[PDB]
Amino acid sequence: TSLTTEDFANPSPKNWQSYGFDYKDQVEDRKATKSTFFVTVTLCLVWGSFYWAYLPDTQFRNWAQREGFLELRRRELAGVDLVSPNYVDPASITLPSDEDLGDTEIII
Amino acid sequence: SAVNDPLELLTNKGTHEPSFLSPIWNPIACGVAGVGAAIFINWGFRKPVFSGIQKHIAFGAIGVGAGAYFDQKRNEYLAKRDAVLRHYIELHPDDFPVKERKTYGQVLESWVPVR
Amino acid sequence: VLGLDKRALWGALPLLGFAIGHFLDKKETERMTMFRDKSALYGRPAGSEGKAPSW
Amino acid sequence: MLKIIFFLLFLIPFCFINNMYWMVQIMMFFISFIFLLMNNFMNYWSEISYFLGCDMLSYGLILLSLWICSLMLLASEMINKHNNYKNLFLLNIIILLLLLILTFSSMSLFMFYLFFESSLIPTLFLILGWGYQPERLQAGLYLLFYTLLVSLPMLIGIFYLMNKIGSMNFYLMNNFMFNYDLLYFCLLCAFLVKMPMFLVHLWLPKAHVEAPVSGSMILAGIMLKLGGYGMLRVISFLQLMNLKYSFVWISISLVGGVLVSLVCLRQTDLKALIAYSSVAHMGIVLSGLLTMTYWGLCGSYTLMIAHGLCSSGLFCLANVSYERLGSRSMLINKGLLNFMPSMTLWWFLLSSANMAAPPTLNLLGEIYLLNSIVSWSWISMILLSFLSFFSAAYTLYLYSFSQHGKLFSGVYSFSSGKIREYLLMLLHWLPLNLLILKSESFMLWL
Amino acid sequence: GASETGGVKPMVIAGRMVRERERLIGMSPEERAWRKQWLKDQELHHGPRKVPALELELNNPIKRFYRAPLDKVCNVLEPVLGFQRAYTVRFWTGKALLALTGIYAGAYYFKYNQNDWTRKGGWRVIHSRKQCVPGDEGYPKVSDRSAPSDYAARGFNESPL
Amino acid sequence: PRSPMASFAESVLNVIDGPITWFRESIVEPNQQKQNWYHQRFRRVPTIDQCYTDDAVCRFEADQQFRRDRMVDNEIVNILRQRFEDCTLYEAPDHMVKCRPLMDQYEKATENWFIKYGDLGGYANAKTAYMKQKHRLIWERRHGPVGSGMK
Repeated sequence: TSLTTEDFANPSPKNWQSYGFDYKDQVEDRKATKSTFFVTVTLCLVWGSFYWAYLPDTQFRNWAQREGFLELRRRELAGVDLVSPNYVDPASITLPSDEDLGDTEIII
Repeated sequence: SAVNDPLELLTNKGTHEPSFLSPIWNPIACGVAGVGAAIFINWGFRKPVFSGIQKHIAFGAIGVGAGAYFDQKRNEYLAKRDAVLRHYIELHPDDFPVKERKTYGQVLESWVPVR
Repeated sequence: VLGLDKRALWGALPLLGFAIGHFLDKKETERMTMFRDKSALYGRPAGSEGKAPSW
Repeated sequence: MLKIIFFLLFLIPFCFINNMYWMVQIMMFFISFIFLLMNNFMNYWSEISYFLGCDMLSYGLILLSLWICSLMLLASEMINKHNNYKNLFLLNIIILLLLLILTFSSMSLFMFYLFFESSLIPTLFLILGWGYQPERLQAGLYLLFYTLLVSLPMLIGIFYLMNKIGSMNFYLMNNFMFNYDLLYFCLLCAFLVKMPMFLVHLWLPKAHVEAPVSGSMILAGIMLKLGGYGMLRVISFLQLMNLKYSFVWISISLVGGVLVSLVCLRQTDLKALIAYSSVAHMGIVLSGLLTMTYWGLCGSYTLMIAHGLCSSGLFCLANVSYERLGSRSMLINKGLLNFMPSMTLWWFLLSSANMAAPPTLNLLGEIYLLNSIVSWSWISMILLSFLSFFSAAYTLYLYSFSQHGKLFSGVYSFSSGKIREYLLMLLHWLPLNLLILKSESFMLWL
Repeated sequence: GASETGGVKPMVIAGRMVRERERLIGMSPEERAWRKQWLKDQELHHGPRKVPALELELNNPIKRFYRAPLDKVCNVLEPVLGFQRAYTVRFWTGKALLALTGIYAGAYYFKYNQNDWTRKGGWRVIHSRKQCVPGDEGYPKVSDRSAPSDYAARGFNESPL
Repeated sequence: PRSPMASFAESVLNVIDGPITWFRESIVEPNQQKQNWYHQRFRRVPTIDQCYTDDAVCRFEADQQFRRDRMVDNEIVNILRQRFEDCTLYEAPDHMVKCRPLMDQYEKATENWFIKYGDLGGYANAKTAYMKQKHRLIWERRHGPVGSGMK
């Protein structure tokens, strides 16, 4: 129409602007906005990230570091190389003698 | 044991416990299928999907009954199948000789150095 | 603050699927009891064993 | 693991009840939260249920899908606004998500393939059903037929592996190393297509430009990863054959990444440019993956997570601009900083992440693939320098050109950005940063 | 319905004359009159009015309370110094208080929860050796760390295990 | 506190330390409860060599054991790096003489680490690592130590 200086200064609580979640039912639009924020933020990001931080040591990475110290002290004291170059002791292994190989390709 | 006897491998012992869904999945699957099939028919005819529940119960009931019957026959077919294999192994002990189980100590296969 | 209504009452049905889903796999773990407290890395010492099995 | 599956299945009926569009995402977001609590996984498989397990590799990819597939519903609010078969649309995503969850949670190689492709058809419906431009046909076939043409031969390669291994389970397969040349090409040329590789990418610019916003999310978000995820499982027993032909793939992807970056600079379409940016980064992912080193493997897993969130994010913004300006061409879209200044912030952060800007999870993965490639051969420093340089050349052109200049002249009046759009952008980017704190979990899958 | 524009029917009013070149080349008498009117309207002879509605529509309940207490000292002092002067005291008494508590939490954390050998995360400190100069205690001072176990102990030497 | 500022420096350190120690002693520590937590111990399990070529549980047993030992061995190197890390910072400017032995410990560990887990890439497992050793030993008796070439 021909709105006045007070129709712009006395906001009519009749029309409404939508928050992008609905365009027909005003209470529906606010209702979806509120619930969507709660789960996405108050639970997934706040509670999720909190719970993540106190998650139990599941990869055994903190546990390793404890071994890396205890295991290092025991073997630094034991006169053994700090990292064993053998997955199993060489003398325990039984090499196939040369005649057994018969030109099998050997790689390093 | 260190032995690889094929007849031992086939022969059952009762240790295995079939899963919970095993004795009920075929009945329950067919039962749901029957009901769901009845749901189309109403939808296809633009009838209320839950109208005429008589047909739903029949299709659901018929589904369960058929599922149980065929499941019963299935196990006989599987039971017979292994019975054939066990009998055939016994008849030709030479073609399925007992083999010894090597361990990685007595083998030298290659490895793949990524570098 | 939630802004939830009676329509979310239907949400119980998906939550029903959760419990049923939880129940089955929990029932599956009770079918997994032949290396339970028997493996070389967690197997109980031979003799004078705990009455209730771990997990 | 069945907790997730049966939750989704019983959410299928929500597609049929009316006025349940918004109650769906909450059930889809809530399940992500529930899934977010059950992280106690390891390198080996865990939580067995009849054939469904999950290790650290599968977990992150599953959780990525639940997040992305949940954002699809936020992004595609226009489907709800015009009741454009919304009920069918919802059922498409719920079905599609289930196929993804099974695909990653499958423990046997045959299953992975069974749900690998099966997810395609729900995507194909998505493009045709809700795409605007007429070309969704001629882009609908490319997506379907490039994939089927190279996936059907993969099916033979899968069956040939039973008769040798005797099983499909991934752990049992790793004990073998195969020497047959063709078998190598029947389990990687099928995934090299979906990555995509530079020379077989011709479907990607067509599918992404034409697909709706939601289809763009999942196509760029999870479909490009199924190729990547598949490789991570099947190079374990192709190590020997991988060494004879890797240099072919590394060169193509590396040179392919550079050449595509120049192609990006000569684009004039937002959707096209973002899609071609996917091929650029996916070239580094594939390159590092085939290096097979510890770094190249962990890094590739990381970057796939990060890139999906970003490229999915950048498709939000193109849709926002396209929704109002009505045209997706760069010439129409100018100076948007002077129409929607609040929006331009999100343009930058998502754009910056795409160019490996810190502290994003994207830079963590990209540092690693770069390490593996360099270790693979010092000659790789040449283009790997070019590719990282040009990977910012088009990103600035994408951001600066669309946000900075003077406003378009012919544009008619349009709405400003809404809260939904801002909330959508936050959920894309904000995890992409906070994930750096707990990269512990989404990195060390080996 | 949800009217984004609030009823007011959006349009473009300024017309051609916004662009400088479109003005220089020529302007009909009506356009010149219209252009003159447009500029005369852009003048505002008052500052923006204070709308009560915004101040609640853009302040969540948590914030309205989280700040409530220190807004009482703004209300107490605002007749003593003027609203500008008093509010500045409200802003700096508050924002500075956060800093003071910020250091103490930081100071606390680096004194007890510093990274140790039983965790990987957390901040890890390796300080150097202070310059010992004449007059300081025991001038011929030497680094007590000799054996390799001394270095990077991370509190491991004093563990019970 | 021979310096003026150092006299002022200590004044602040009293101000920031005083409360936190009181707060730690007044509230946090006194109100807490006594509770003990332990350290995982893993019984050594048979190596991959004892495993048969057809059983998977025994292979799975060793593969996990190999991986756990890898972590312990990955970071026993990390600890040794931090020692040379810390000596260089605690001994400068004269740190070359003192870090030199520590770096010698570090470099040896890396080589032993690289002889064992090296060059396997991802997917390295008990089988692959053990088989590298078998091939390495065969080459050693035939061509002598690596780096000397073949005959």
